[PDB]
Amino acid sequence: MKPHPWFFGKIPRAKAEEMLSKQRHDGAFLIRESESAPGDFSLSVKFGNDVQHFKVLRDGAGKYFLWVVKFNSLNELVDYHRSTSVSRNQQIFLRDIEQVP
Ligand SMILES: CC[C@H](C)[C@H](NC(=O)[C@H]1[C@H](C(=O)NC)[C@@H]1c1ccc(OP(=O)(O)O)cc1)C(=O)N[C@@H](CC(N)=O)C(N)=O
Repeated sequence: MKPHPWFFGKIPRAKAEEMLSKQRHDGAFLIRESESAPGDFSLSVKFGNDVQHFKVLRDGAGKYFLWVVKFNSLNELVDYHRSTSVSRNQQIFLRDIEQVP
C-alpha cells in the first residue's frame, strides 16, 4: 500500500529546485523524468542552500546506477541511497520529502 512519495514524473529541473529548496531536511529528494535526455531519469536532492542533480544512468543489461554499483530498479537505487551517500565528495543521505496529507 501507499504510492512512493518520491516520483514526480516530468517535473522540470528548475521546478524540482524550487520545491526542494523549501523542504527543511537535507536529503529531501525526488526522481524525475529528464527533459534534456528523453527516456532518462534524474535525481534531485536538497543539501543546504543547494539542490544537487544526479543523472540516473542505465547499462546495456538495463540496470540503473549513479556511480559504480548497479541496481535492478529505481526503487532499489533510491532505497540503497537512504543509508549510503549519493555523493562521493559529501555525505548526503536520501530521505522522503515532508508532505502534508
Ligand atoms: C553535484 C551533484 C553531483 C555530485 C554531480 N552532478 C552533476 O555532475 C550534474 C551535472 C549537471 O547538472 N550539469 C548541468 C550532471 C547532470 C546533468 C543533467 C542531469 O539531468 P537534467 O538535465 O537535470 O534532467 C542531471 C545531472 C556529479 O558528480 N554527478 C555524477 C554522478 C551522476 N550520476 O550524476 C556524474 N556527473 O556522473
